[PDB]
Amino acid sequence: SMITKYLYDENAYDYHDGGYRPLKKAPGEEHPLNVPAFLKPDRIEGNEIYYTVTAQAGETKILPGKPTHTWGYNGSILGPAIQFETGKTYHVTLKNELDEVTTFHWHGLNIVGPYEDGGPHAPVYPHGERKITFTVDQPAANIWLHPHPCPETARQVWNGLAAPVIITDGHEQSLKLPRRWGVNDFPVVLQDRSYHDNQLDYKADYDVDGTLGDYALVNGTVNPVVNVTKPIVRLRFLNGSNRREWRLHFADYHPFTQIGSDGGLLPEAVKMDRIMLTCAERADVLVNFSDYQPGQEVILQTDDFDLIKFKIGDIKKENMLLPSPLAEIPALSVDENTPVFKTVMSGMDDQVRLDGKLFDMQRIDTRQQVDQTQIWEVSNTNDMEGGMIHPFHIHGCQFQLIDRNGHAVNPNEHGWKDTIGVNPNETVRIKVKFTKLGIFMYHCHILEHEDTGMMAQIEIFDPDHPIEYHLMPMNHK
Ligand SMILES: [Cl-]
Ligand SMILES: [Cu+2]
Ligand SMILES: [Cu+2]
Repeated sequence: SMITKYLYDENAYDYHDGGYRPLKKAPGEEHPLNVPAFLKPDRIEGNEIYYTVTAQAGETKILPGKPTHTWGYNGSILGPAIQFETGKTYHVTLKNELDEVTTFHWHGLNIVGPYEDGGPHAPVYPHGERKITFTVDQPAANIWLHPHPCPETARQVWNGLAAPVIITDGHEQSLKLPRRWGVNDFPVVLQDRSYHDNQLDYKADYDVDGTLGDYALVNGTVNPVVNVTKPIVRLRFLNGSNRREWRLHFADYHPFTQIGSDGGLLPEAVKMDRIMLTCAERADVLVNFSDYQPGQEVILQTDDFDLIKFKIGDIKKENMLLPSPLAEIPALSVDENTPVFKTVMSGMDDQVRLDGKLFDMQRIDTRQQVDQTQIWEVSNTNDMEGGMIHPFHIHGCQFQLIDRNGHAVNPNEHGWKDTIGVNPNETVRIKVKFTKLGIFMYHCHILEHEDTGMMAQIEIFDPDHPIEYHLMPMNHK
């Protein structure tokens, strides 16, 4: 009972779209996979860690010839790996060294909003700075940072801003996991881009239904290679693309083990020979290369396209061994006096809507009490023939899946999730408990759909501990 299918509906994959373009071989030689260094703290006082993160412009050598003008956090493209630990408090200085407004959103982080959350209510102006403070109150997980200024998010991510973020805790520490960063533990941020005289040009490539790129850009590198020197490797996959889905597998269908989802370690490790990710989903995977011989090249693909080359070195054979259960996920329970909240995604291209509306920065579409678990029922009304899979995301929480069209959820969806692909004609039920007060967004994570307005806000409140929010209209740009 290894999983041997992608877990979304094939009738609706990206490649059914009339504008779809498959990935092509990028020019130049093979390069070692870039692995970002961890961000060093500025100061440590008690359980209080100080970081600084700066959005900035630079030049990154990507393709043969001229370098590519890009944006990055603390560097020219992407960002450093940022480590958080459950129970610690962080003071993070957010500097904007670009010439337009950004925000710093910690996708997957349980943090109050709408200011610390770094969605569209939290502009950092050009040359400006904002400071946030927060305590991490969720288990170990792979999460990420990216910008969120409505309606410029898609372009900003295109231009290069995204960083991988790791939360660790004692449980994950207790496991015997590959942990030599850049040697047997890798971030794998999957993106796709097109270039024009080696440069980015979002406006040229824009599609309102989701912008696709011609080349595969992995951690900001084209034609990547990994030298395998220890056989058990952890790969922290993130779909960081604006729209493209990634259907990941080894060329020979060599099995691997999913150990984690968006919001953490899964309750049991899942053996599979392939996995599909929609926008913003994460899968934390172990691969054991021990059955290959030194000098072999093992190729990870998406669809039939060569994605990363693994060069097998002088490799002493080893075995994985994971406990069962892998982790304890506490079940949320709902009050059973509480109704089901229904939200409906509909349309494609510029006709996308969320409950028949487009986002309004001043409109609070829904409310829900802090610490109360509620069932949400998320629907996509696109046709089975011709529709698309919309990745649905909620800020400020991790949720659990109950069912997909009344049947069992996918086998890698029994833990904590924050982004969920919703297939055409499908109805998915989740359980959602908000643990922090504030205003949070929920939306499609196809960036162009988000920017069109396939997005809504929810106010999370404590009765007799109320607060009034002074939501502003969007600045006139
Ligand atoms: Cl390759
Ligand atoms: Cu988010
Ligand atoms: Cu969408």
